[PDB]
Amino acid sequence: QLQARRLDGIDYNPWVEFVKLASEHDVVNLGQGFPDFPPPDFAVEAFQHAVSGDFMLNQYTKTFGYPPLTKILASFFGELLGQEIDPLRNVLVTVGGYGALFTAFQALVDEGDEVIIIEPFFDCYEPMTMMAGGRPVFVSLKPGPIQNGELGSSSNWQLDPMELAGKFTSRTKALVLNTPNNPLGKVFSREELELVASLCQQHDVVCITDEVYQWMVYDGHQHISIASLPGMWERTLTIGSAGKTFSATGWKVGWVLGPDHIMKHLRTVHQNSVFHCPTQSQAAVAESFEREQLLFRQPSSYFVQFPQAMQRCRDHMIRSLQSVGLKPIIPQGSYFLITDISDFKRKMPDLPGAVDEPYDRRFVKWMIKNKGLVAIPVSIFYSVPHQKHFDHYIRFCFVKDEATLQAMDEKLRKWKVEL
Amino acid sequence: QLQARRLDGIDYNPWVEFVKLASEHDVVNLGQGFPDFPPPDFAVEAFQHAVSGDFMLNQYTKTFGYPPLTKILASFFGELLGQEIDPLRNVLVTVGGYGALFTAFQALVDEGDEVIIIEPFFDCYEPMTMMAGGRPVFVSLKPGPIQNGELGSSSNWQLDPMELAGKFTSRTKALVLNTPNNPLGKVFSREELELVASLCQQHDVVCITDEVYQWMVYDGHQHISIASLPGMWERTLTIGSAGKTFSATGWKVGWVLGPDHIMKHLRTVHQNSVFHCPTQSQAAVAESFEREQLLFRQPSSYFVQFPQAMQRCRDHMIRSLQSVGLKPIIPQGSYFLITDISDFKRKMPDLPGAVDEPYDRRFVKWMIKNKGLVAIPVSIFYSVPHQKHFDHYIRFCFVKDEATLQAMDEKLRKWKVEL
Ligand code: NA
Ligand code: NA
Repeated sequence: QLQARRLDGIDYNPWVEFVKLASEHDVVNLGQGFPDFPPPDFAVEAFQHAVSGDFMLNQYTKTFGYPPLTKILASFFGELLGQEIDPLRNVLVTVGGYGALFTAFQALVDEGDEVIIIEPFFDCYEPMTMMAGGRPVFVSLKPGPIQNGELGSSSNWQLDPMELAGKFTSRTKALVLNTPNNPLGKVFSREELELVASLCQQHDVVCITDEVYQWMVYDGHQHISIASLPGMWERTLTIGSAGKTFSATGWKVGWVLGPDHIMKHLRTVHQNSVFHCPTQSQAAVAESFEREQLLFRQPSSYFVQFPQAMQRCRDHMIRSLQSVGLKPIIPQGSYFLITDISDFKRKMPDLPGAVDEPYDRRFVKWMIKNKGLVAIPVSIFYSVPHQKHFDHYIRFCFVKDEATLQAMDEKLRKWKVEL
Repeated sequence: QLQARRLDGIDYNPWVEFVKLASEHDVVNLGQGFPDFPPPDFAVEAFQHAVSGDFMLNQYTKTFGYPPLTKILASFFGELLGQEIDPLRNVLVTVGGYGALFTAFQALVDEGDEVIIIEPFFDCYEPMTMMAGGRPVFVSLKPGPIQNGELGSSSNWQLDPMELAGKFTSRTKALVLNTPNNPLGKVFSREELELVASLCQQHDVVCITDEVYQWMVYDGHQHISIASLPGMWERTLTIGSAGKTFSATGWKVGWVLGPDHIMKHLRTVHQNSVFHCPTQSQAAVAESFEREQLLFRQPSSYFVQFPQAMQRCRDHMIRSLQSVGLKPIIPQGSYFLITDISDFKRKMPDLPGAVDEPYDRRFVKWMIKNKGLVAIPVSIFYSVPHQKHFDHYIRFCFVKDEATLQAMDEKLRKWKVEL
């Protein structure tokens, strides 16, 4: 056998199919989880400055991060977390949030360790756990009671304390928390975070917290970082993404924040994998954060203006999608919302697909080809045994240009005529 | 323990210490393996174009590579290798040559596998083998016996056919070939590559070939790619680095080329680690290769001009270092040359240092503090059992500005005439 056993069961990449199909039809692409408009001017200018400035920025920088970037991350997130952060010992710059996650799993997860993952989960958590020899253990958010004709809210998908507690064992190494959650758009409450924190402390478990959508919060909901809770800094790794912060997903710069006794192991993985991150994008991200720190909580800041603008896009999409009978679940954060397609499953059950194929995957293919709209089937964010049960949601991304939302409405109006 | 056992024995990073000591003294830094002058204008301009062009270049590109980049890599290297290369199946863009190496080890090396490593080796090959559960197996190039009438050549460092053959077993998974070699600067001959090819075919072993210094060849010596030899494409992974190609080490873009039946496993690692490489640097690299393809073999091409310029730098450094009794080994390629310090070990045997600290490490510290010149001790490129024997070489980098070479000569003047 040529390949390593660590690759068992993790070769299938659903994203390649999704991207391929969308490219082959006339569509409004609401499946792409990135903006189709420019990043803010200050961010693009920052990168332009980095590639036209000091010529030595074309050469290697320091292994654990470009010092101006680790300095501003430590200062800014130190303030946000109520934590003294040492840029040398508590910050690691990585190749995006993906690279940060990978670094954490490869540092901490070992053969036989259990890792608690919360469904619906960003799909890589499962195969990253597996490649590190871990055993994924799933806890499932419970969709709230659908009442009195109103739309569901992500806030009401519950993390049951008894279910969660039952998942912790002596083999648990880590719990992966993603808030705001992709795909659901749930913003975890202080009470929910206190529940997770209490169990992590009880069982001596590390919390890997993926906070890439930190700034994308709506309706007055506040992002709370679990590392800011009492006793949690010493057992938490906090992950962010410049791409999701500054609407520049192609920059692929991320970071991990955490205490030295954990971070030293991530540094070991880093120096034995990529060694350096690119210099100039790090300089761009540092300049961008400096801009936002100076304007923090002011009306002209991107972190104030941008979520307000995207909240309007969310509301537009929520209203529009109902015109064809899709039932949105209102998100409190992230780039995304999901819609229940149960009415379609009930009335239109017989879509072509493979024998075991979840309805949502079949429905998305039908929607792309026939209605000209792309979404992502939510079953990809579930463990395989649960996919047959959570097969009736699809994920839309509303972080789109005005023109794209208008184009969406053109497709929806056509669909409504033939309902 | 908290951390995964895959990290055992790979946490010590010599480079962090090297940077530290140099930063504390007034030095000419010939330890840094990167240019201290700008990349060529066309390369810097290409990056400027990528960050000021199509705004959608700020967002994600395709998982396995920015298509214009994979297209030109497949075209350009397909012609050099005498191989039809499909961009989608045979090319993977990675986070530098480092990331490419890491991806290869994680795809192919498993618990118990052996990996043959040729000393002196780029230092990461050993811990990357270890982190993947492999057992490193070392074969040493044997230094040419030198007559002090004329300087040794890296070409005289021999790969003994019997010694190499004896390293192969049923457990050998891969052999790592680095040519041109860092730190020695050896450019492997056709005969040497035919020896490696014969054994890899006989034993059904994969050759991981690190060709980052491909363009840095001197004195009429030709880079030969082992994947071009009969029957080798089907068992070789060929690695390159944009940083080493365009003198832009901080760009951190690299690639692997190989047959689909091996590459599919590298894609599995990639999609479960970083998922995307940054978009804009990939675009810059593609444009830079387009420029060099158009000017292939022409006087104005970087691949013609740059190695000629650096050969002059090499010759300057070879002459200069002899003034103080260092004995250079003339390299045929790479950024580097090594000097034998055996005369210093003879005359000055008792340098301060830790227990069992190899002489070369002690000598470099002495030279930094007293003479203001940085080199890298070559013992870091040897397995621990062999460091006792190979303790009398240090590595210099001659890919430096003319002002830096002038500053080197000032230090050498002081060394000779002062104190
Ligand atoms: Na425990
Ligand atoms: Na064999």
